Amino acid sequence: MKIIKLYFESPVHFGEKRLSESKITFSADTLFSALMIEAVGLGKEDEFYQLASNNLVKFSDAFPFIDQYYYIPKPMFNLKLEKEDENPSKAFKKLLYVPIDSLEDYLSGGLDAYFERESFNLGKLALSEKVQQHDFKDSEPYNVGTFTFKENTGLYVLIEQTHPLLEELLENLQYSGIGGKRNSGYGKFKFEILEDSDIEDLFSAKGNRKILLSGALPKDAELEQALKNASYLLERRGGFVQSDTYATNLVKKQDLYVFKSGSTFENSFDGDIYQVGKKGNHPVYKYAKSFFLEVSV
RNA sequence: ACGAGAACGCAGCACCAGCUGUCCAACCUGAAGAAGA
Repeated sequence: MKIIKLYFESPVHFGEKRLSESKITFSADTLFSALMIEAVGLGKEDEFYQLASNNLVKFSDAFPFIDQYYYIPKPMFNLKLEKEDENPSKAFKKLLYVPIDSLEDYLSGGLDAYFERESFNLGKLALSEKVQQHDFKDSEPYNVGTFTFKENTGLYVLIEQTHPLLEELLENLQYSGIGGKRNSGYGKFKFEILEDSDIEDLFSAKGNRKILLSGALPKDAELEQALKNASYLLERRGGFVQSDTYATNLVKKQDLYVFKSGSTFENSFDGDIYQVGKKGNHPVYKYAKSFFLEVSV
């Protein structure tokens, strides 16, 4: 709809649980936390939170794009029911991201499992080796897991019905970085809003299968109906609260288990902005709203 | 309210020690300060 294309000119560190590892993408709660921190910095966190909770701004999580090829995580479809020939989900196991336009080819088979993998070539991971220099003690080494994007490669976020506030926070987020060691030399990108009409065709279409495009958690009143002919994967979201005015000490937020952003559902749900920090001075939010791409299955 | 915050891959270390740019080889060979009539 309004694809936020991210062009990174520095290696990124998106940690899953450890500083020594990096993942190639970042989630929607990570982007929401970054934008909320920017809004706190410029003093309208409440306006941004109301925009996000009232669905004025709702965004997927970051996906790879490689030379105007927008990719989507391989959806967890209840297919492979073709029980005669081929290799459904056999060679479709090392394939992590499928092109968003080639999704109909993947649905009915014919997508080349091998060719879709060497075609998918975005940068490469690295380990940065560092120390804390101590003038008289022994210097303690530590290392940071990083990912470097390629020349015509980056990440993109699906935003529908963009907002002036979202564009203003995205401009400020350029000069603060995104990811782990952004105050060191790791969070650095340029962004475009780049309205697209090919992608709008996919998201204006209806279907019997809803591909979840962001880490989402249905509310308790709808989790039961969401779990009906669903093919999902449950992911833990947590970590330490990143703020200056919370608890006067480093404290981990509550662990939130959400549906991973490749899950497919037949019943649509709209998640929630969950408060995973309640004992501190300010609320801590975990964006778990549902972004859906509908297909025919 | 970004599995995140803070953290120099940093400190000491001579590209250095020994070793003739040396050995062999005639500036040499031949030539009337001399003759008209």
